[PDB]
Amino acid sequence: TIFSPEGRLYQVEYALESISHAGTAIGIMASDGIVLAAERKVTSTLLEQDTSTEKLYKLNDKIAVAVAGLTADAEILINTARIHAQNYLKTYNEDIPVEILVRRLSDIKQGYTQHGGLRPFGVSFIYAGYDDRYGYQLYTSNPSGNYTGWKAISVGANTSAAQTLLQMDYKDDMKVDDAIELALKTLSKTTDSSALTYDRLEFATIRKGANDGEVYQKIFKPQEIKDILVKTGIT
Amino acid sequence: FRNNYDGDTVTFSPTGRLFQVEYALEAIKQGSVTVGLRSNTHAVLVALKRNADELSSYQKKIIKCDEHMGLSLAGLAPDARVLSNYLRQQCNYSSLVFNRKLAVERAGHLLCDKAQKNTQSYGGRPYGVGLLIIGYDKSGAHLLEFQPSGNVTELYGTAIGARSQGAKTYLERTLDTFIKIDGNPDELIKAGVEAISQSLRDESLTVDNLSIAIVGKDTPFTIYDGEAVAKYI
Amino acid sequence: NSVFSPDGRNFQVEYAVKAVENGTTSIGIKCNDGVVFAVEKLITSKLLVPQKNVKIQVVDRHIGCVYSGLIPDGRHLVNRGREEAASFKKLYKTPIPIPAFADRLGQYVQAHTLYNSVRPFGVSTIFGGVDKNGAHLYMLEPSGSYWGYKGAATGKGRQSAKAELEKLVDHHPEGLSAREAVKQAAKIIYLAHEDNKEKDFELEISWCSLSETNGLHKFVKGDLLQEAIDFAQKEIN
Amino acid sequence: DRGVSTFSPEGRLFQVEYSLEAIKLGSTAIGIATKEGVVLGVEKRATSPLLESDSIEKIVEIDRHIGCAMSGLTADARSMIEHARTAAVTHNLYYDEDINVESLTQSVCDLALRFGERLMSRPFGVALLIAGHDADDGYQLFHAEPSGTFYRYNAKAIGSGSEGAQAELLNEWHSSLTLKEAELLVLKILKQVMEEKLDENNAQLSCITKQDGFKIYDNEKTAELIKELKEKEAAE
Amino acid sequence: QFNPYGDNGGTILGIAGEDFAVLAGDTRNITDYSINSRYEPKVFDCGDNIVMSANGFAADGDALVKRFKNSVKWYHFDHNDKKLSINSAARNIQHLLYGKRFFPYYVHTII
Amino acid sequence: MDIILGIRVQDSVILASSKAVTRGISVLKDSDDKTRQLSPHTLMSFAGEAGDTVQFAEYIQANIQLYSIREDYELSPQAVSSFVRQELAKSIRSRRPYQVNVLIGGYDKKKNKPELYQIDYLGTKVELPYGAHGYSGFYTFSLLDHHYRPDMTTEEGLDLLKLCVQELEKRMPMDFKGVIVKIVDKDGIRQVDDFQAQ
Amino acid sequence: AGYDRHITIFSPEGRLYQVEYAFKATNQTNINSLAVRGKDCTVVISQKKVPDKLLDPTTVSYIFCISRTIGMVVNGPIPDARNAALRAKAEAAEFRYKYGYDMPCDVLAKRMANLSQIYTQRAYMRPLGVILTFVSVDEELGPSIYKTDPAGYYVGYKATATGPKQQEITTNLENHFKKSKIDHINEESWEKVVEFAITHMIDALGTEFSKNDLEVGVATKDKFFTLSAENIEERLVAIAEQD
Amino acid sequence: GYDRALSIFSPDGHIFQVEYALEAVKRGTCAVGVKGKNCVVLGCERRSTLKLQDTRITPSKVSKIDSHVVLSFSGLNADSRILIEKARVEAQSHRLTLEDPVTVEYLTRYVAGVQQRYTQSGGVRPFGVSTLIAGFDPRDDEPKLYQTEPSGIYSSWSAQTIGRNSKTVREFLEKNYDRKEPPATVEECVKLTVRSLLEVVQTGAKNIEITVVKPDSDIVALSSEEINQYVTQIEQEKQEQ
Amino acid sequence: MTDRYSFSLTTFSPSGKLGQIDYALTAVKQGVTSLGIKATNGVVIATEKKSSSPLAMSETLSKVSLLTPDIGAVYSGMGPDYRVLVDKSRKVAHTSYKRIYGEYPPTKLLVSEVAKIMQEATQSGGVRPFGVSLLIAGHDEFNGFSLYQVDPSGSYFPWKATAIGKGSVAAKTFLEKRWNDELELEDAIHIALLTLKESVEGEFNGDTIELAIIGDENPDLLGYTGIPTDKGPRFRKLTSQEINDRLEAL
Repeated sequence: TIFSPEGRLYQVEYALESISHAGTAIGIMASDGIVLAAERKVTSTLLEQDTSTEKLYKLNDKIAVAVAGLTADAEILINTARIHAQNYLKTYNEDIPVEILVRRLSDIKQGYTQHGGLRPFGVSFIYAGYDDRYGYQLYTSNPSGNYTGWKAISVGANTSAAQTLLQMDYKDDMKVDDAIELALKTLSKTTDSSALTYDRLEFATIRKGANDGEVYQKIFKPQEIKDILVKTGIT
Repeated sequence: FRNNYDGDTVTFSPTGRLFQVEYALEAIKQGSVTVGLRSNTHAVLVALKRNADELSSYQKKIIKCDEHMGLSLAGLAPDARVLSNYLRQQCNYSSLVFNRKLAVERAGHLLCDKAQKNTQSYGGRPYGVGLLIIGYDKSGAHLLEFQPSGNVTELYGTAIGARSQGAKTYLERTLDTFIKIDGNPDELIKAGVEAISQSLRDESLTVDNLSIAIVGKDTPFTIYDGEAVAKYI
Repeated sequence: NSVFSPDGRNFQVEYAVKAVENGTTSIGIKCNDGVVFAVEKLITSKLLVPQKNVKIQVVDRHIGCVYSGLIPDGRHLVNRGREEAASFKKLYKTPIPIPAFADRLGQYVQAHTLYNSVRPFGVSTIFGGVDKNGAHLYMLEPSGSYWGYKGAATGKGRQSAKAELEKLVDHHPEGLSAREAVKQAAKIIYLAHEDNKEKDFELEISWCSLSETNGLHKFVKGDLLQEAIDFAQKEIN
Repeated sequence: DRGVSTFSPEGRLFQVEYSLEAIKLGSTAIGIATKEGVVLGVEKRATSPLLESDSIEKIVEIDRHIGCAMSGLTADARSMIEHARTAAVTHNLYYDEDINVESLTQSVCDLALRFGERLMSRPFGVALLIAGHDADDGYQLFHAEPSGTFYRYNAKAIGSGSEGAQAELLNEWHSSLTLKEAELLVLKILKQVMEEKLDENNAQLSCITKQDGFKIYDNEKTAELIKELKEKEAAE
Repeated sequence: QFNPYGDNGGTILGIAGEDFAVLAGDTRNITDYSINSRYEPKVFDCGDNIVMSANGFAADGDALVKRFKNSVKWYHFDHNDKKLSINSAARNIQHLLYGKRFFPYYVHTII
Repeated sequence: MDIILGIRVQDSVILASSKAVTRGISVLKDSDDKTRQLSPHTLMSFAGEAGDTVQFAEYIQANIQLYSIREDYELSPQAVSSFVRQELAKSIRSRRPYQVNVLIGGYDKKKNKPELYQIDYLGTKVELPYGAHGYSGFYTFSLLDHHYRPDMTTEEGLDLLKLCVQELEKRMPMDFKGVIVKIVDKDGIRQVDDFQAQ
Repeated sequence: AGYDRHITIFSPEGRLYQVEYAFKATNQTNINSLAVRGKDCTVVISQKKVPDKLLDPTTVSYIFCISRTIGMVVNGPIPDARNAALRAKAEAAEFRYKYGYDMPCDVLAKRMANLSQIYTQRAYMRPLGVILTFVSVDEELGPSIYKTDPAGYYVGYKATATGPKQQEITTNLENHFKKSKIDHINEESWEKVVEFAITHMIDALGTEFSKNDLEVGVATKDKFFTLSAENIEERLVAIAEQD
Repeated sequence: GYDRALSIFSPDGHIFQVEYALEAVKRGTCAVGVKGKNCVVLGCERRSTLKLQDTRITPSKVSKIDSHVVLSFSGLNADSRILIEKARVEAQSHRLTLEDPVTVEYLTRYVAGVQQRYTQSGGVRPFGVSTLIAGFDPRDDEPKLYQTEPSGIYSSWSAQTIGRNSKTVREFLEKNYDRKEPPATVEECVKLTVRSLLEVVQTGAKNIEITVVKPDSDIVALSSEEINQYVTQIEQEKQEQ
Repeated sequence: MTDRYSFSLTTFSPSGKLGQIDYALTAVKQGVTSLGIKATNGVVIATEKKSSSPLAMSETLSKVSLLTPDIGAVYSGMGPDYRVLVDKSRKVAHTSYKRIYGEYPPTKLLVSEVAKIMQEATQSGGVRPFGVSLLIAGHDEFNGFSLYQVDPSGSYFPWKATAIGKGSVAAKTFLEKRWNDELELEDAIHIALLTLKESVEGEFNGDTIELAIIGDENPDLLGYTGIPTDKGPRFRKLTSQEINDRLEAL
């Protein structure tokens, strides 16, 4: 929470540095939904993937996050984001607008940036959500308290490579299935592993509930990632 | 041995010294001279005031604390305001609660204890002012010397600040004369004024130069400035 | 302060000790039904009012306290000893026993050696008195360490004073009388003044004896003070 | 590099000494006390021609009988002025009378001490000239430093040009100066020390009189005193 | 239940002349039907040429006179020994009394 | 005591509020507006205890206006009413509750429906075709039970109110000095200031 | 002046120097203690050194009666020893008030261990330079010895020793139980357990003791007490007419 | 309670933390305010390191404080939110207690007051933000423009700019803005604002934005096309030999 | 008195490391090896009882602790740090869960809470992180059997089998070879006993090994009969006698 002679924030810059070594997460926004995809940090055969969750978190029923950084620091923030969503719903009898939940979390982060002598959270979030004001939304927040909206974005390891590739293949009139495909391809080329297998991935979508007129959150099961990995020509 | 041991008041040097306290003591040396002396019927403060400019005021150095007590300062003046204020309250408490004028000695002990806490706290600082305390109570006239280290001593006479040693030498030799000046206010002030002069490379002490205070048997603490001190030059 | 050095010692305490060793010399002597206390008061200037800068301090009515080092630190400690005695009396009715009073001071002083935000006390305190079961003498160091003593000395001339005390202990196994310890204390202070004599000094003695003060703390004034000054002036010429 | 309320081996408080260096970097303020009133004048020192000189507020009212000029980090003076205004208004509420000038100054100086319960992290980076009138001690001028010390002065200058200005105030000040003379002198000494050429937009005058209180002089009235100083200092 | 108030009787009288004023009171102090004292003064010189009397519940009166005498003492300290004018005393006494608006001094006071 | 009426027609909501302010023996004012605009399409009327009434309304008004400027967006009438309810529900268990009953009439632009919420000082909320607070409801509810139709125009809504007011001028003990009438529709909020001698 | 030398943060090797230095402090008094269990008693012995002739020997002790049933011997400087003593007395009195039975030896050990753990983790508190040995005849467990250190560690013991010459005493005791095949002193009177304890202290240290060189505490069912010099002398006379 | 003093004096009499906050402002994207005869115009720029952004949902640099006053900034974005919230609360509070919306000056004095307090509080760093605050006083037609910096200083400006390369644009504005004749129309006021931004931005593309404030809560944000009309007109008009 | 250091003692370095967390992990490396293996009808957690002198009583030291009737924990690193985490864990299982829902928390959620306690020591002022890694084995009705590792940073992850401390590298490899998803509980115990044999130097018996299981319900460990709707704790410490019996057929 001190300034450098240049006017940068030491602990912030170093926290971003910390994040740059974490498993990659990508968010892609479509006309009819949103994809979230994340890669697990150098895993093992004995690590459970069934009862496992480390990068993809449900905030309420209309909003999910992808985590790059310190898992434990993120759980702290996820918990208060969940509580903040419920206060808003209790107060107004309406689900929280995506931007409002995001502004709040970023404000918390900003606090550790300006006062108290405590280290910032070593976490960056990609937010995927839907509300009836703006439709599908994709946001990013980092330890500096800064947030911005995206059509497609990445956090963690190899963001430069990942961002180059997304810029190359993304187009405004994409469907969700193309976005799912783009997500896996972009992770395929930015991995630090041999090849992309199912047990190294977390995957989520926010679609328009197939047939209903309602909004659905799907956190893919191991087998579902394994299956989606076949069609796309990666097996 | 002098290095990383003057950071705060909460740290002893390997010698056993407290440097922040010693440095506070140093602000006294750089302060304008003041003299205290007493007989058996009266006690007197003479303070030479110092100006910033020829256009400026000669900053007031004597503070009344009760009808029977008061003091003169050398060093950080704001610190003399905190401490005399505390002394005013303590004198006041003694009156309201016990209908009792506060003994000069108790005032000494109280000031000592207040300064002491600031030589042991973290993030605080020692006081940077010396104080000469005179009073007339149930045991007669008294002079006290307060040091920011928290050491207070009772004396017949003394001086503090810039070149105090001149006046302190004179008073050491004049001892048996001034102590006998009983029931004769003006001669005790004169003995004080001639004491403060042994410490002046400055000059002829003028009308705005001088500040005098007296307390005694039937004299409430009163401060004389300018006009009223002209007859002592 | 909350810092052990690699040898297991506390360097801030160790430095506080230096401030004590730098101080005026003071003593305590246990006698058969009481305790006597004495101190050396340096006459900085002739302008000091004689007999008017009292150093020895009373706690409750039965405990005497004397110290060497930073005088304000000693005063701070006595104030706390006073609150501590009062609190014991309020609750338990009986006046605070000396062993009990010693641990109260002990624990407080020790607490100022636990935290980096506080400094230790720059005094060694010699204190004691007469309680429900006899006379007690104690000395307390900046570390919070204290023990019972037959005789105690601290300050600049502690070594010569301790030497004198050891001689008294070894040559009076039967015990010393309060009246005698009073004179003896005067001797020892004068003898101890040898190690701090680039300045003239004033002697101050107090005592607490069952037969001489009914077990109350009292200053030695007047004739009895002079008799001791005379006895001491004699055995140095 | 160890503490905020730390003493140097000379016995000065580091932070207090450095705050004074900040004041020397500030724009000049000058005060002159007479038996007809007290004059306060300031150097606006606009950082650009686009800065609207009128929005530069370095002379402020405290009460009808008390005004004040600042020099240094002027943003720090806001809470000082606010505290001075409160202290003066409060005194009138409790006592049905005007606060004495010294008392108000002492109050401001009490606030200054509260750095290091001491809720303030550093000393103020600003000095104040406090001028006013009261029944007992007449027209008065005070210099209030961020140390908590204050000084009464017949005349005083603070800011970047204070060293030169004070010597000039020494030669020029006498116990018989009229109000009109004093106004001219402030303008003159300001003209000397100002890095720019003194006109009605980069300098400002004000005074306090018993009869009319604290008035800030508007530009039109100041320009006249300029177009009179130049003429008085042409014949000689 | 404890009643924190009592009534000590008394009667006080102030008259202003052209260049003088008087404040008088009886010296009798009472509880119910008893005389506590035949001579207990209740008109006081408070310094600065001000006389004061706070009559009613004598405990409250004594407290108030004390606090005003002290007020005068501190006015001298804080305001370079200035004489406290009579209008200024009055206003100050308003604030003393009103500070206890919700647990009042049961006195009628005249200066 | 004071009349606070609300009627929800097909394309608007109409609020009617008495103009009298009476303390003790005196009618002090005969032109009081017992209403605060919360947002361009949401209006609140209030009655209850003397001080509490305006302080609460103005406090709610400040809060909604703040939300508006922060999000550059107008909250729905349902969201505003839930905010107001929770405030009152918190208030009722505090040291000194707000003794204020409210009606909230708003036009929901997203749904294109008018809405009327009735909320009492306890934080008891309900949505209704017509509503009232205090004694006046003891006359109007049954009257509107009879004469009200869900598909009425705004003009019919005003004639329905005329009946409500007329009945209250016949049977209520106190002189409430007529009503101010306000309409909340797709175009916002306007005042029909000409109802008293119509 | 690296910070990991002065406060209780980790060093690069995952160490806490302040704690290590606190262990060093425990030997400052140059005293050894040992504890052994009898059939139905528990004994603690500690050396007693009174160098200064001016001291009153009766006040120089490192054994503490924590409660009716629990004793404690400390290895370390006296200020820290007494701080730990006062706290344990408070803790034991509180426990009895809150829970209606006497605090067991091991529970107080654990409680003190946890307190020390805190100083191990929080920067503003230094550890205490002490090792505390707690002894009792526990109403559920029987003879008990539980020992805590500046790291916050504690464990129960068959027997134990503490001080500069700890290792010598420990191995001496290990060798005794190695041979005897049991985990206590098979002796019915506590006097003989004390006699055992002193005998093995003499052997491991290669020193004869007089009555003023030792300090003895005994725990029995429903009492812990310390021995007087004359009690100890009687114990010393008996070991002479045998060993 | 962490109250360790971060903003302190250096021997030369500077507060380095405040000083470095200004460096973060200089790092921040450019902002410009210029006030005409009957309007005040604000203008900003957008950075380039990423451009796969969503335009609809990303926070714009001009914020309404009340319906008649706006605030723009250069510096730390996260820091500026905190000032904007606090300013918005104060604007509502002023309405509630005074029954009048804030004067532009009052809102400026408040925000500057907040920035100041953060320069002298234990355990807090100054705002890495400098602001321009513009609008109209209720029931008044005289246009208002003010700037605040991290220290807490504030003043009114005929025209001003802050942020990166503000040196260059303040150069421009000093040559071009005439006190005697302010840009008498909204159109010719936006003209001077675009010209001043053109020196730093590169293209009038997805980077330059404008907001016009007129009296009585009349605040309209421009669209890409309406800006492109000013962009196309000047580049080819002011190139001739 | 009072607390001074109100700032984080764990900060980010220019390389993005959090030093104190690394150093805590280094402390965990020195620690005695401990392990856990998940079966189809059980979980086993096991460690070595490294005695300091044969005079110490090994049984009095708790290295494997019951957290709830269905949840256990073991650790590697600093013993006293573990011991206070066990106390806070047990208490939070009550204050944050049982006193609210009248049932003990599911494994993942208690693990989550411990992880919270450890994260806080990573960010609060005046504290250092805990110098332990924990393995928490448990059962709950809706998730069945699970095993988790919690590290000094507060990070946690589920494992089929794993090891921490000294011989972790070699032991992880040993487990990888031997673990299939069809193992009965008795097989996992036997595999655990084999794995722990590599790490130990001195004696290797039932008095130097601590081993607990999360298996079937133990009705005879309940304390009372008459409410058929609970049949007792799933956590069980194996006795010294039971460990030795399985060693003879090793």
